[PDB]
Amino acid sequence: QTKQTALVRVENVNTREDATWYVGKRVCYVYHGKKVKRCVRWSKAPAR
Amino acid sequence: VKVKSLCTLQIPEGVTVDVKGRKVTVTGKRGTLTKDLTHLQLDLRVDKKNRTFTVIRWFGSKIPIACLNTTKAHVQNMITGVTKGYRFKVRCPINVSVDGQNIEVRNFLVRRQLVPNTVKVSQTEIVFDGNDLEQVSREAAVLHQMCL
Amino acid sequence: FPSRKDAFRAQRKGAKKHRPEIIVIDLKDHVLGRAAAVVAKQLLLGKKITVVRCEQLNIAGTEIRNKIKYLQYLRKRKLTNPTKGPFHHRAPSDVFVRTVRSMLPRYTKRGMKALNSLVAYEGIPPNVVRTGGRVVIPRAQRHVCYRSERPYTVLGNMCKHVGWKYSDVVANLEKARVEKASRHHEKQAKLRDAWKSARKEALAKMPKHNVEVLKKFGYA
Amino acid sequence: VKPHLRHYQVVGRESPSEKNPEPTVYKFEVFAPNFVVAKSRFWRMMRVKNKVKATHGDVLSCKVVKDAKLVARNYLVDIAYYSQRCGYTRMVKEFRDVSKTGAVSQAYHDLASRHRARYHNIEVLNVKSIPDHEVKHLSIAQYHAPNLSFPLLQRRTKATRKDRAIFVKKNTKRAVVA
Amino acid sequence: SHYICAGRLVRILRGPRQDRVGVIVDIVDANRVLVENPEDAKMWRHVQNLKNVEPLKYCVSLKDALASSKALEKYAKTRTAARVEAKKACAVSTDFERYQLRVARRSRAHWARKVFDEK
RNA sequence: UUAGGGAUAUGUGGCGUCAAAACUUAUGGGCUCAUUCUCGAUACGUGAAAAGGGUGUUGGUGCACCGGCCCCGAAAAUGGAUGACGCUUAAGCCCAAUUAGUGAUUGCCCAUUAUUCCUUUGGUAAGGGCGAGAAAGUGUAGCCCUUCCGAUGUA
RNA sequence: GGCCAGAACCAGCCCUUGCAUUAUCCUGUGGGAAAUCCGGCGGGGUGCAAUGGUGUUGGCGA
RNA sequence: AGAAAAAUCCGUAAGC
RNA sequence: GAUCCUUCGAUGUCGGCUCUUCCUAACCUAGCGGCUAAGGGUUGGAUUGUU
RNA sequence: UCGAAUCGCCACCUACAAGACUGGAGCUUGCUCGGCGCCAAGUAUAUUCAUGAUCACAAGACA
Ligand SMILES: [Mg+2]
Ligand SMILES: [Mg+2]
Ligand SMILES: [Mg+2]
Ligand SMILES: [Mg+2]
Ligand SMILES: [Mg+2]
Ligand code: NA
Repeated sequence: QTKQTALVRVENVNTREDATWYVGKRVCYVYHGKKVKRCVRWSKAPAR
Repeated sequence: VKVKSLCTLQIPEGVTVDVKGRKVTVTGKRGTLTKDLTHLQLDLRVDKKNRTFTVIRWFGSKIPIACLNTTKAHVQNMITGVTKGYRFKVRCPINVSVDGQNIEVRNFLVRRQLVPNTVKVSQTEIVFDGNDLEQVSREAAVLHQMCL
Repeated sequence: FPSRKDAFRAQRKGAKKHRPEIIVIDLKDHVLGRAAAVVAKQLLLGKKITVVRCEQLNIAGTEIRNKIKYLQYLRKRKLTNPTKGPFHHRAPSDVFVRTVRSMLPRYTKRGMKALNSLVAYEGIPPNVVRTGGRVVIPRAQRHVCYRSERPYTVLGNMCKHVGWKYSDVVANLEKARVEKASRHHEKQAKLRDAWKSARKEALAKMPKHNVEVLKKFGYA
Repeated sequence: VKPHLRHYQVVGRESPSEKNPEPTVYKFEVFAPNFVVAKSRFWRMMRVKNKVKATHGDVLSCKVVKDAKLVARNYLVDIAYYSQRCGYTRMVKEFRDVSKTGAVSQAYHDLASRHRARYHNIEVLNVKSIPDHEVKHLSIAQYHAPNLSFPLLQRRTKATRKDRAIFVKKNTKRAVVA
Repeated sequence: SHYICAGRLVRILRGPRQDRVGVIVDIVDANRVLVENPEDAKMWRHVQNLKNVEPLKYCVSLKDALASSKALEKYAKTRTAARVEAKKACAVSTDFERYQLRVARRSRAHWARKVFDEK
């Protein structure tokens, strides 16, 4: 394998014409850790 | 590959044939006979007014053609069995006891065999009476094989 | 069975009862190998799956051919110590699980997790009966996969003839379950008819342009 | 699908020389994938029959022949193939198509399936459309009856590619996964 | 079941001419037929595979015979044509139209609830 | 056929799961059912002969022969091998396509290969100069700048 | 903080009908009702071209 | 976080 | 027999005794009309280092 | 302790069987006659939303 590129399967997208619509979009992958580290709005909005 | 292959039969008055899901039920004076044909994949059709029974095969090789004739023969045997019935005869010291539904044979040259309910056996030289040919032939062959 | 610590944590937190997303597949009249391949790929993609009615899967050919195949499989055992050798499971659910396991990468933690994400039953058990509608796999069904003239075999009969003492038990349980469900569905017919009639009657009372839009889009 | 062969006409000659100042011109019909293969078959036939090699020859024209209007006809294809331990074999078969090219493509697929014969071992002698009363085989004769009709059974009808699903509800059209 | 015969009306399943109606004008072979329809501009005479058609319940017995039979009107009236037109409408739709359909369905559901409670 | 790295596209081989690719494509044609080593199924290479039969065809004519697939001929020593599972409206065999009789052009997957971009190093090297910067110079922390080509390797 | 992100613009690079041939062809006017098919007469779909920059808006950092 | 469990009392996915 | 691929800073050599397992082209036992069948059996002594 | 990833729900799905099979007839044997849910408890007359300042785990939940 070459780890610098990943393969993603999206629900209800089942054709190459469909997958062409999504080129350029942004993807996230949320997870969690063990301790609380810094975030984007750490100082303003301490509820994050 | 012939497109359509056909075989037809006529039905006597007083006897009815009903087909549904490759299930055949022939009703006559004597009683009702049921046959199973789900392993065939054929097209069975009945027209009461014309009193005709037909079986079709669409886009068939030699094997389906060969099966059509056997289907017609089986239906014919069923209608004959429900119309008049069958009566086989067997005759062979050996002492054979008809009893009721149990056949006992002793002093040959004790063997016991159970006679199915649908067949009624009596001794005149025994007499086998059934509504279908397969059961009567099977009983006669069983008795012959036992007495051998 | 949950531990007393787990129960105490649940009670202290106070959260409500939780069930994860599970797909239940009714495997009656499916082709064994095609169903196994599809299910294995979905397990690797990360789904939780429960399969029921594993005793009515199908294989192609005659029962005698498939039984001889199984006996050939059963003939393999480690001669020096058979308690280490291959273990030959006779139940249909174990047969299905072994087929899927052979289609997975079983000696890796990822493949082990995938295989543990699967549950298999015979018939439909009470803890599965009332969880929602069952699904099918249309690309692995017999009536579209096999030509009708050829013979086939049902997994339950072959497994009964190689072992598997619980065929009659499963048959009785299935008959009772279907009877209970038939009684329940014979009930509620009045309620279903009442809802259908109310749906038909509401058209006369809703606004006319809304009715027009419904008719245009085919929901009329 | 459309047929995988084309109908070509190659016209050729030997290059004029002092011994042969006015050579003969020949016309050749061949069913080929493209015109390079058409020319190759032309020169093979010319060498094998008239003792003329491609290196001292001229190709005057190659063109592709147009076909007739779409009508269901019966075609007679006269064909010959080679296989070892059998020698050359010549056979005549009747097909049922909408054009000469279609009939010949059918013949090629049939020969490949039934005798393991390949394109460079097959040769086509004649193809023509015959009237419906000259058919000598029932399997082809049954298609021009006046009351021909049949139903469609064992239909394995699938879904549009955009609507295919992996899991669907048991007695419903609702897709669960995909 | 509906038979395949000359003059039978069929619907196309897949391909560039899908969900269109034509008439069978010649049976080439067990697998192929010729289809034409004077009314539709895209349905000139062509070859279709029998895996790509669905027979209907109308069989004319060309333009004059079709017009006399009036099978096109009956097909327009039946429920399959309605479903096909509704599918095309749903395919070509905007956000505003989807909103309108949503409010219409919600209105119907509310009035069904009220009627059920009343009864 | 090989300097250290990206992107694009290919070769051999493939596209049911293992395992990237037809989420099991086609709006292509035929053939085949194989009951205990045995239906088939990637050459090199690792499964077989005379003779005999079933299902689809071909010369001849007023029955004989003669090919495709399958079966018999076909018997060993630890339990075992189309790689495994499995597959039969094939996921097998012989042909043929690229989204399908609708109308110009390449279905898609994978290299230390090809094209292109960045950096190093060496030349039978080729040009220019002499607000922080420049040494008339084989070899440095290379006098400075641009350009082109090669780069694996046992004794 | 050129520390991390978003959008915009330049340059470059990757992608995204015409005229020839149109004829074993098209179209009217003995054989097998009609059609498929065979002689007479009259009228007419495939080979080329068309990474580098230059600011701006937030987050974290007192 | 997935039970071959369950869905005044007792007995009836009913009348109960 | 042929060969010379591995092993010459070493892989202990005939027969018997003891003990377990596997094969079939079936001696006995078991079914058929020569075929099927590897499940259970297949001895003890004189001479000879013997096989 | 504990903050965490997951983002449709239902006494209308959660019963069953067959694809040479699909509502009922006729003979002429192939012709004729899931439900809801997506911002007014419901399609109208209304009503609070900022300064959380232009993306950032949805700063919000377990309908
Ligand atoms: Mg090499
Ligand atoms: Mg894959
Ligand atoms: Mg070197
Ligand atoms: Mg060295
Ligand atoms: Mg020697
Ligand atoms: Na392989």
